[PDB]
Order: sequence, then structure tokens, then C-alpha cells
Amino acid sequence: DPKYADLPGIARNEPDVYETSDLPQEELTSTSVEHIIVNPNAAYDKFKDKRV
Amino acid sequence: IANQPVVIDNGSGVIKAGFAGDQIPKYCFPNYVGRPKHVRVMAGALEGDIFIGPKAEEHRGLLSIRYPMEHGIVKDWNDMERIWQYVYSKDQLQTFSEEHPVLLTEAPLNPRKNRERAAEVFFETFNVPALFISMQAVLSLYATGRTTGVVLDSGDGVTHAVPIYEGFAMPHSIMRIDIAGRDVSRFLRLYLRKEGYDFHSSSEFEIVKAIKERACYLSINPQKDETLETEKAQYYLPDGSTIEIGPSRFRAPELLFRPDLIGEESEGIHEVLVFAIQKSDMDLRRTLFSNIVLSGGSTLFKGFGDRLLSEVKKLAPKDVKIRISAPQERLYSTWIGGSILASLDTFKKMWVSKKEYEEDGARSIHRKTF
Amino acid sequence: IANQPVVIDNGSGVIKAGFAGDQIPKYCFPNYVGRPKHVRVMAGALEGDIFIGPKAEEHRGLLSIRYPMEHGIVKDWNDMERIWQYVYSKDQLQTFSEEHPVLLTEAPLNPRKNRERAAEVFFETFNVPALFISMQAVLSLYATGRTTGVVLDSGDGVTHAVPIYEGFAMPHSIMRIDIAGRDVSRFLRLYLRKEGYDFHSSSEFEIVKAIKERACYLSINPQKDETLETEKAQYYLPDGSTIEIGPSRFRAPELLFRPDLIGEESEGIHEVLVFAIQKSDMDLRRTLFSNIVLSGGSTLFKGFGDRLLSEVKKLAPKDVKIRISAPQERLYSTWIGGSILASLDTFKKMWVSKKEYEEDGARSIHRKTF
Amino acid sequence: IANQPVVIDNGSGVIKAGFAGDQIPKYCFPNYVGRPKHVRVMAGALEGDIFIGPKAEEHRGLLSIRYPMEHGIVKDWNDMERIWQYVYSKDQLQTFSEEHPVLLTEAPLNPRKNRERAAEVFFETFNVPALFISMQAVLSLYATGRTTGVVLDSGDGVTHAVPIYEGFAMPHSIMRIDIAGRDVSRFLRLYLRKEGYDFHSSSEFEIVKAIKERACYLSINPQKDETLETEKAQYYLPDGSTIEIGPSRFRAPELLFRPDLIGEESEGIHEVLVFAIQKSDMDLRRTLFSNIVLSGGSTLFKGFGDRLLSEVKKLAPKDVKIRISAPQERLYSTWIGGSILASLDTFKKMWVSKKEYEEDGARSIHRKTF
Ligand SMILES: Nc1ncnc2c1ncn2[C@@H]1O[C@H](COP(=O)(O)OP(=O)(O)O)[C@@H](O)[C@H]1O
Ligand SMILES: Nc1ncnc2c1ncn2[C@@H]1O[C@H](COP(=O)(O)OP(=O)(O)O)[C@@H](O)[C@H]1O
Ligand SMILES: Nc1ncnc2c1ncn2[C@@H]1O[C@H](COP(=O)(O)OP(=O)(O)O)[C@@H](O)[C@H]1O
Repeated sequence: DPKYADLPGIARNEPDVYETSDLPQEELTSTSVEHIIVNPNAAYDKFKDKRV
Repeated sequence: IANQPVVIDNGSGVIKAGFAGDQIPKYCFPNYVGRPKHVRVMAGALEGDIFIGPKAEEHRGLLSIRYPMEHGIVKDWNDMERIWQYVYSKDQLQTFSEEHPVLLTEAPLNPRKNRERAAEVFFETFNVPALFISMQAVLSLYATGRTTGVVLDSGDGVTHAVPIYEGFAMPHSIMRIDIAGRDVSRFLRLYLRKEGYDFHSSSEFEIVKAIKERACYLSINPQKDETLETEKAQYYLPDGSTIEIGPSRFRAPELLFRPDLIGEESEGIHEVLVFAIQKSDMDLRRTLFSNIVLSGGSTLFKGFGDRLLSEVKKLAPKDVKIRISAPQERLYSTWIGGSILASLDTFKKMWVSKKEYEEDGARSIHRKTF
Repeated sequence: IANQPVVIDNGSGVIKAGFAGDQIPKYCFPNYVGRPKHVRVMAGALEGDIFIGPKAEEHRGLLSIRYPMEHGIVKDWNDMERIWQYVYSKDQLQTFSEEHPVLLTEAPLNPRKNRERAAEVFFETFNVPALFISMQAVLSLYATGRTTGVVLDSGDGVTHAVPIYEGFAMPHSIMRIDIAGRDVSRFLRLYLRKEGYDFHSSSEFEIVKAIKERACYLSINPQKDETLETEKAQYYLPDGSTIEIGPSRFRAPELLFRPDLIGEESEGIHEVLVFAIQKSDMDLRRTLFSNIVLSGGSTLFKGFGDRLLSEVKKLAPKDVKIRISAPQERLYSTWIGGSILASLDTFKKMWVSKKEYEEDGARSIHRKTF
Repeated sequence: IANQPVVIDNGSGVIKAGFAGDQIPKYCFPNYVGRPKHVRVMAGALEGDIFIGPKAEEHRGLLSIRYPMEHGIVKDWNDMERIWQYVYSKDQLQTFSEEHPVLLTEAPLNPRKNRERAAEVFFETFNVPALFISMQAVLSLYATGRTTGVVLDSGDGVTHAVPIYEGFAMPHSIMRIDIAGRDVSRFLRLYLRKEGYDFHSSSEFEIVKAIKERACYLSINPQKDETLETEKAQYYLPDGSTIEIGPSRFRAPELLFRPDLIGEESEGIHEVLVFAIQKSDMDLRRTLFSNIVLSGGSTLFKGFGDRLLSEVKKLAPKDVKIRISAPQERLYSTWIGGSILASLDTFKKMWVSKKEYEEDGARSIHRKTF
């Protein structure tokens, strides 16, 4: 802005930025699989005792 | 010295990281090995100019991505060197190998020079007090809590079933197969050129694999569904480009059981699993029928297990109860089973001291892995 | 030891000059080579037989102006020296060629022979201690501070779509079309004869440029705004006369997007930039809309970027977020970015050492600029 | 039909035309698609407004010359129709589609869509009874008489070695690649701008192509001959305008072996041939070392195959005797080999009965084009 006033070869009424418009897995449930979860803390403390 | 044990998931497809006790792998990222495709002149580019991590995870078409793990077997150790340097990054760990008990994993049947070379790095550059390079299906045994069982794995160019029983020396019955989604997605690039889709780059391959993981199902009937009329699902690219599919989305995973599509002479990992069954015994076979584990990130598909179960039924004996247990997060489950074993303190026998590695190395590897 | 460099922002049509660290190029005037046209008679009649600046404006139709910069590519090297001498003079520099380091601007992919010719000047006739000449787009990026950026900019008789990103040398994607406002002014001269005006002098061409930069713009609709009836804006000539205009004022920059009017197989540099985008990467292309940099005094018009916005809207697909960046000092943005680099000690590695040029020259010149 | 079977010499850059039994393709001409760049307001000018033949092969800058085979992949269809109408021109044929058996040739892995378009043409517009679409390297094997061989084609934007062995379907082993001298000559236009030569027309590009085909070669020593300096021999324009040739004559075709000069990652197709070698088998590799064919117009350069010989010598192991075979009639080898195959009785079973084939859809010969 002050430099815009300084030099003569400077145009005015310039919205310098012009942008466009702006607006705003499934097989874990598969029937044939025997999908298992673990809770590793429990089984870990369980098998943890296996001093092998 | 017993600090927190490092859990090194040696993910060929997607490498994972963190320590034991962590119920989630803290750092997770694939086999990508980049450095810029172009050459920066003006400053503004990042520093290191060999990027792996968020920089690579945000600049795909900018870095020349490469892969040393030919069938999950790294050839450019230099890549791993920088990867392991990045393991202690300011974003990552900022610690020492010296400062921690470390644990490694390994898909069996790899050439001895691989794990020997890796151990050279971790006991020369890095200096681990005690370490061991375990297997990979045991992780899944922890995740399932089982001891008896067939464990299928899935990296990126490696997939195989691992028939186990309480951790017993059955290496003949135990199998290993190095083939997976790497060339399946490359075959998808073949499909692309088959119908004029101009795609050849590695970053372009990453995009292809993302959509592959996204838009690829598994029709249970092979040719009965392969010879149908396809809708050619117009996938709109992340850029926005509309791209159809065809039956190719399920055709490419058939290659994993139809190796003749690429011309490879193989059987289908389920048939190799049946061969492992044959290598086992009638009493133990039934257990394996009841105990099957699918793991590895490449196993993630739509209509995946149902189709493969049907194919097994096509090749299974008379009414034997086929049963496949499954971890929901096949990627996580592995690293987490490794987290369990790392948190398992019976590892005292199972580790390898630094001094021992200096004395024997290969002999210490075999004698401690057997 | 070095001294304060001089940020000299040249160009196809206008040169800007000031020292290092300054905010304003204290010596600005266009790029022209003027010299008398008449028979000198009385005493006091200014000798020198080449005049620039106040003498040029003072003797517009009295001095034959020359423009050897064939789209920036100059041929009157001797006169270039003299232009610099005019700058070297008590008027602008008040110094020597050795008393100060030099900074200069370069348009893309020009013939290296020209650069080398200038180096001969700068280090043999003139004796520059240290210099460096490069892309004006880079300097504009310094002014914007952006590193990731497609720089759309035009000289006076040169247009150039410059897709840059963090200094990455992407000359395949980077383009330039050496034709611009100089020819649009020549096209205005075409309009002059179209309305019967034989004002062909270089000074007459300056008047044309005055009205050009004065009364012209980009109407977003081409023929919906062209085919209608105009008012023929009676531009009051500075002579004290008056000439009407009509739609011609906004019709002239349509040629910049429709080169067929002059009979040129170009595309309207915005489309060339779209092709440059097509030479880039898919999701990175999306960022290029965000990485939109606009410059060029030739491009300083009403609804210029707005019409161009509509152009790209009619060209680019959805999910495209153009982020224009066109300040009021796009001319000086290059000069100010040069002052930024002048404030940078990176020039110590990025110079043009006199000594090495004396030793090798050409090969060293390209080893210095590449 | 009991007439002479037409052999379409569907060349990428130069699409010639002919029959069977003959040893000379009837008419030779490129992908030029001209339409005048002006308006014949004066009566008494020449008609057509679309130009194929001496009309365009005599006047170039007047016509908007076009080229739709995007690396062989044609995008125009209406123009192709007119080209085929011109195939039946007075000088050209004066025959019918029904009156003659026609044989089409194609590059491997092309989109089925193109064949569908061809079916529409020669089955709706044209009505060839005996129409077959084939490959291109098999033709070269017919001409050479070989059955086993590495056929390297050389188009304008298509080059790829075709390792064949007795017609055995090795699509995985055989490699297709679409890149050649088109952008090399365009890259030489980049050189032109770097040497001050304002040329932007396809006609100008054809003049550069005359230099390409004429004053260009492959220097077996890349940088040993590149880092030096030539005297830049002078080429004369259609007017006879003197223009230096320069080192470019060998510098530009190095991109064929050094694809990263344009930035596109590739190998230099000889290494892709090595990849095909890897896909083949050890002693069968030796056969193909002894069996290499060089067809296509772009093979014509000094030390071309010799430089590639040196390349493979820097690639192939010791005691590896390799043999190439470059017939003088490279493009005609495909044409004469097509004449050979079209002159066969077994070849009658290759195509499918015209009307029924239309009713058979396209998948039938799509499966039968292998
Ligand atoms: N939906 C999906 N389809 C196919 N592959 C997938 C999917 N999701 C993830 N992947 C794959 O995950 C794999 C990672 O395998 P991973 O479980 O890390 O095995 P490893 O640890 O042996 O590398 C990658 O090969 C990637 O292809
Ligand atoms: N308001 C304006 N409208 C149109 N053209 C202008 C305006 N101001 C300057 N110009 C012309 O546009 C050119 C500015 O673009 P720039 O890249 O600085 O050009 P150059 O490289 O020729 O100095 C100037 O040379 C000048 O002739
Ligand atoms: N003497 C020559 N030297 C180099 N290239 C040539 C020569 N003659 C013809 N050509 C090239 O032949 C190509 C024409 O493509 P063409 O060979 O017809 O495609 P295809 O290989 O599919 O038949 C162009 O690259 C042209 O430069």
C-alpha cells in the first residue's frame, strides 16, 4: 500500500486475489470369515506367564 | 539393560513402527524410497533431498520413488540405512539402538546375506545390546491367541500361508511364496495401457495402488462373473479425472490364483496351503482346517475371504470344516503381535547379544533361530 | 572486497533500476533506443546523437527510437552498453562498473550466445565484480514469498506461462511465447489503419502505448461484448485533438487469447499454462490452481484475471480452486524480489565471478547459471 | 475375395498403403491432416479444404496440418475416414472395399476402442469382406523369413523391441513402448529457441524432420562427442536459408537412450529389451541375442545400431554373442511381410466373415488378433 502510492506506474482498484467458488473395512463384517479381535493386554498377560 | 523394546515391523508392503506395549503402531509407512524427480534451483524445497516420511507422503509426483525390497527383499541397503536414520527422526524417535532392546521380524527363506547384512547395520552402525530377527506369523499367533494354525501373509510382492502348531520345527510343511499386489497393480497399469490409460510413473503407481485398494473387489465366481457385462465404474481421480474400470478390478486379483495370466507357473496359495496340509498329517490337518489366519495388508479386498473360501471348497476334501479366523486390522495385528513378543520377557534366551553377534553372526543367527 | 549491488530489473519493454536493499527501483523508464531524426543547426542543439528519458519525451517525434530487443532478444549490444552508460551516468548510477556488483534479469530459454555476449560486455568493456542473471518469475516469487507457484507473467512483446514449485527446474512444463503487448500495440496500429490512421512513428507508437495501457481491458464475454453496438469513446488526443475508440480497446487483448486474429497458431497463454498443468501431476495440478501467480504490466487490465478465471472455468474441470495473486506492483515484484536476493548472501554461491569468466567463460557461464 | 488383398501400411508417423504380392507400397505418406489456414475469397483457387497427398505435400504453411496418432493412437476418426476415402482416390485406388481383401496392422496393447472404430468404418462406411487387423512385427518376421527375433520398430512417436520366437504369444515378455523422434524433433525446436529460431509450425517441424531424417545420427560416444564442439554445418531452408546444424544432430537423439532429458523416466528401450531378456530363458536369450530385427523409419542413423551394440555390450555379460539384422527396407519390411501374410491361404481363417463379424461384435477378432 505505501509503495502502491510511491511509484506512478501502479494501477488501482485491484482485488489482487481472484478465486473461484467454494463449497463444503466393509469385509470385516463378511459372513464367511471368523474375524477375531484380540485385546492384546489380556492375552499378553495370560501367555506372559509362559516362562519358556 | 532392559529399556522399552523396539517393535520393528519389517513391512515389505507397508512398514510399521513403535515400541512394545503400545496398542497401536505409532509410525506406519510403506516401502517408498524417494528423492526429487526434478531439480530445485531456488530455495523453497525441503532439506535432505532424499525424502521418506511426510515430505514423501505429501509430494508424490515430485520425488523419484524407488523400492529395494524385491519381493520384500531389500537390495539397496542404503535405503534402509536412511530409513533407520529416519527411525530416530525428530518426528520419529530421537533415541539410540544402544538405548533400547530391539526386536526384528523376518519372512522365512530369505537369503542369509539379508538378515546378516541387517544385523551388521544394527550391531555396527547401530549398536543394539540384545536383538533377534523373529519370524512374522508368530505375531499373528499372538493376535489370535492360537498356537495351531495356517497363517496367510500379505506384503506387496509376497503372500503365503504359514501352517503352525505351537511354534514347532515344521519348515517343510511351512511354506513361503513371494508374489502379491506389486505386480498385480503393475498388471493394472497394463490394463491402463490396454485401454489407452497413459500411466507409467511410480508416484502414478502409488495413485493406482490407492485406487486399487479402493476400487477393486473379488467376485466369488471366476469366469461366471468374469464373462458378465461390466458397468466400468467411473472412478473420479483425486484430481477429478473420471476413469472407468471394467471387470479388471477383480480380474487382477485372480492372477494371485491364476498365475498363468502373467504367465507364471504356480498353483494359487490356497493350493500350496493344501500341499502344506498334505505335508502335515490327518489329525493335524483337521486342526488347520479349523485354524486358518489371513493377514498382511494386501489381503484387504471386497468379497475377499468369501471367494477364497469358496475356492478352497472347490478344492477341499469331503465336508471337512474349513475355518478361517481373521484379524480385522491385518496390518496392525502383525505389529501388535510383535509388540506382544517384544513385551514378552522370556526373549532373554531368544535374543542375540552384540558380543555374540561379533563372535559368530551367522552361527548365532541360526543357533538362535533354531 | 565486494560492494552494494544494483538491483536492475530489465525486461522486454521496461527497465527498472535501484541499488540493493532499496524498496523502489529509483531509475525506471522503458526499454528503447532513441536517436535523432533531423538536421541539427543552431548552437546549444544537444549533441550525443542518442538520447533517453527526458530528452526522449522532450523529443519524441524528433528521435528515431529503436527496439533491438526482438522479444527481449536484443541485437544492438553497443546500444545496450550505452543504455547502461545512461544508467552509469550521473543521472542514475553515478558509479563505475567495478564500483558495484550487478544484478540483472533474464527471460527463460533465450539463446545462450546473447547471455555470453552480455558477459563479454560486463566483464571486458564493463567490468562487473560479481553478477547473476536469471528468471524474473523467481524474483516475483521472492516478492510473493511463495515457493510453490505457477507464475503467469508477460513482458511487453513476450508472454510466458511459468509453472514453478519450490525452485524445481521443470523446463518441460515451463513455457514462454515471445509475443505480447508490443504486438497488441502493433495491432492497435492495425486498428489505426482500420479506422484510417497512419500514425506509424515510434513516437506515434508511444502514443498508441499510452492509450493502450490507458484505455483497454478484458471484457469477460468475447462476442457477447464485441458484437453489440459500441459508443466509440472519444479519446481526447494529447495534441488537443480527439479520436474515438469503440470496442477495439477491449477487442485488442482478445488476440492474446485468440492469436488467430493476427493469424497465429498459439492458444492463449492461459491454455498453454493449462497444458503446462497437464505436463504436471494430478493432485499437484490441483495445488497449481492454488499456486497461481499472475504478473506482467501487459496483463494489468480490468477484468483481466476475471476473464481468465472464466476461461479456466471453461477449460479446467471441476474441483479446481484458482488462487490468483496479482499485486499492483507486479513489475516491481520482480525488482523487489531481486532486492530480496540482493539482501541474500546466497548470491555468494550464486554469483558470476569475474575471474572464472576470464578463465573459462561459456562453460563456466552455464556452470554458474545451472 | 478373389482380388488382390490390400495391405494397409498403418505406419505411426508415415502411414503408407498397398497390396499383397507387390514389393512396393502403392502410396507412401505421413499422418499429415491439413485444412487451409486462410479463405479463398478469390474464385479460381484450389478446392478440397482437407488435404491428403501432393496438395498438402506441396503446400504446408497454408494448411493447418494436423496429426492425430498420439503415439500411434489416433484420435481423429472423421479425418481417418476421409483419408480412407482418399485411399480409394483416382490416383490411389478407384476400387471398392467390397472388391478387395484388406489387411490392417497394429501395435500391440492398443485400445479395443480403436478396433471398434475400424469395424464401424470398414463395416458400415466401407464394407471389406475379408478384413483382418493384425500386429506389425510379425510382418517383419515374414520379410526377414525369421520366426525367432527381437523386432525393434521405429515410428515417429512409437519405438519398442518385439522379442519374438516362432510366433509364440509372449505378451508379458514382449514389451511395447510409445515414444520416438516426434518430441525429439520438438526438443530440437527447443534447441532452435535456444539457438534463436522462431519456429512453431508442424510444417516447420517437418523441415526439422527433413533434417532429422537427413542431418542427424547417433554418436556412439555420448559425452565424449557431446562435450566437444562441432562446426555447426549449415542447412538450407526451402528458400535455401542457411541455418547451422550443430551438435544437436546427435545430441537430440540421445534422449532415445537418455529419456530423462525430457524428464520422463524410462530406460532407453535397449534396456527394456534386456528386461524382455530377463523374462525369457538363458539359452533362448542367446537365440534372441543372435536374433534382433530393426524396422521402422527412425532406425536410420549413423552408428545407430552400433551405438546400441555398445550399449548392450555395456549391459550384456561376457561371451554373449549378439546379432542384429537391420533390413534396408525397414518400413517396407512390415509392408512386404503384410503382403506375404495377405498372400496366404491359412490367412483366410484369420479374419471373420464380414456381416457375421459385425453381428459377432468386436470381441471375437479381439480374441483372434493374437
Ligand atoms: N484394500 C487393499 N487392497 C490391496 N492391498 C492393500 C489394501 N490395503 C492395504 N494394502 C496393502 O497393504 C500392504 C502392506 O502389507 P503389510 O501388512 O505391511 O505386509 P508386510 O508387513 O509383509 O509388508 C501393501 O502391500 C498394500 O498393497
Ligand atoms: N497498465 C498497463 N497496461 C498494459 N501494458 C502495460 C501496462 N503497464 C506496462 N505495460 C507494458 O507491459 C510490460 C510489462 O510487463 P513486464 O514483464 O514488466 O515487461 P518487460 O519484461 O517488457 O519489462 C511493459 O514492458 C509495458 O510495456
Ligand atoms: N532417414 C530417416 N532417418 C530417421 N528417421 C526416419 C528416416 N526416414 C523416416 N524416418 C522416421 O520414420 C518415422 C515415421 O513413423 P513410421 O515409421 O511410419 O511409424 P511405424 O514405425 O509405426 O511405421 C518418423 O520418425 C521419421 O522420422
